[PDB]
Amino acid sequence: GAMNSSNYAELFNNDIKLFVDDTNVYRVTVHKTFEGNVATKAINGCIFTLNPKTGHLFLKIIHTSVWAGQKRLSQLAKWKTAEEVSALVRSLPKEEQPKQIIVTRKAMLDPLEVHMLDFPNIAIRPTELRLPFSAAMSIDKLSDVVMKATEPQMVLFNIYDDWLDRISSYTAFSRLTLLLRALKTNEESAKMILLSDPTITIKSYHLWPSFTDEQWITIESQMRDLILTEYGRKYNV
Amino acid sequence: MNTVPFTSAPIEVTIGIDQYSFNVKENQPFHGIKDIPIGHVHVIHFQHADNSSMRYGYWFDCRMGNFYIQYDPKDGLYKMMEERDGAKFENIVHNFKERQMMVSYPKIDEDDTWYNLTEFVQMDKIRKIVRKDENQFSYVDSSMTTVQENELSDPAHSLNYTVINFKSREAIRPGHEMEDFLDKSYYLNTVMLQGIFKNSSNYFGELQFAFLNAMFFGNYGSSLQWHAMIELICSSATVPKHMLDKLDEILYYQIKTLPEQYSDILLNERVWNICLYSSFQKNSLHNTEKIMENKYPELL
Repeated sequence: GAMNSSNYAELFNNDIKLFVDDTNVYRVTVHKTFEGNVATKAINGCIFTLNPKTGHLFLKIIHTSVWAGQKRLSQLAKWKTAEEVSALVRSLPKEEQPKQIIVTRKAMLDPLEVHMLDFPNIAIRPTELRLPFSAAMSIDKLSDVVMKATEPQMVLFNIYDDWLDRISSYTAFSRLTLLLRALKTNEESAKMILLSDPTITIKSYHLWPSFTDEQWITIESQMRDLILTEYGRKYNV
Repeated sequence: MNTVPFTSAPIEVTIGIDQYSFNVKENQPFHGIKDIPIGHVHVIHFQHADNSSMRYGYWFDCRMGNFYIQYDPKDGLYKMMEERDGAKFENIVHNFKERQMMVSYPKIDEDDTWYNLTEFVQMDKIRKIVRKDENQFSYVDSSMTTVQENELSDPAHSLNYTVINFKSREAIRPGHEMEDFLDKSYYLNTVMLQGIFKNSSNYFGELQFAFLNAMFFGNYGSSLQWHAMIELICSSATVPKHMLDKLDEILYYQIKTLPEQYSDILLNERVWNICLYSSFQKNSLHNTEKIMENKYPELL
């Protein structure tokens, strides 16, 4: 069934499961042509596929060449996502294949269902949560590797850095979503909060700064404050 | 012209014969239906005064033998049976006609309705969908479930319609996922028409048979089946031109014949709106679309 606030803790059990987010797969800039008509130019995108329990991120980069000479690209984009996710799962050892794939957008159910026909025991599920994975291109290192790519490419990250060394998955996911929620609501403020202190650096093999436990607390509070301020501004409340 | 005699009518029952129907009273001297047109299948069906639930009946074809109806007070229903003694049977039918205790199949000569609805229905195919090979006629009722329904209990009493499933390996060639899901021509033309049904007539026949069982028995799985077969055609980019023209005729009479008060359970909104207005064949059902809009504009 659908994933929602009720059955949220299932994300962190020992059933392998992956989130799939397709919001950044087909990315364009919109511009004016010489004759004054509008045209799009695609830029590289990505599939955001994530084990919420372990933080393993499979960032399949979608090179603009994929789109060459194809029509109805937004629709294509959903099948290419399905195609790449299915190929991912087939690439994995059996004991690593997910028991569930949760799509962040319901338009992906049919394409993933069709492409997983060979895995009838992998449940494809929608979710009611409003997850912020579209802000994944607000993470500098993820955006850099997408935009530099010159060909289809898979890049693996752990999106929790070394956090699980010290905190549970539930906590790790809540931090992640809080950070991406913030990046999504006001990227400039969110990023200022993260980097204001030159003395807290990002390890070469990490996405986020090496905050101590106490500094994470301060950071999370600042992100929370950010999100609420922006809400009041959005709705004049 | 053929005859289906009834031994008696012990219980008050609504009797249908094709699209026609009569009220018969408890132990009314009713002894059958005469002047039934040869050349088509027919269905004789019942709804007891006391149980407006379970509509039931018998598909049959009089070329295949002498059939009659007899009430069973143990099993509580009007049963179709076959008389093997041709002389004994003409004798019953003659005596009852003499006594004038039979209703006449009330066909208007102008009317092609029943032909139109049964054009491709053949008794031999019905008996594969309703498997009971000891009888030449086929029983169906409101509650019988289909094979596809069963997979998602008693196989003897199932409707063995061809299973159509848009999200299945059968429907989708590995490597043509998007193509084949978005454009079911492959599934229709190769898998179903060339593979299983062999020709469009058999395809249309199951379709009309499914429609008829839904209309006459409110058999839900048959409704499901009808919509599935329509949707498969309408969601194929490439359909023989002769099939499209015939489909438009098929559906028109089916829509024409549906009871107005039943359009709410018998017509799947999604399928019809998709078929008429979104599908590849949105422009190929002119008559079906015209009759749907004028008679059921709400559903759309």
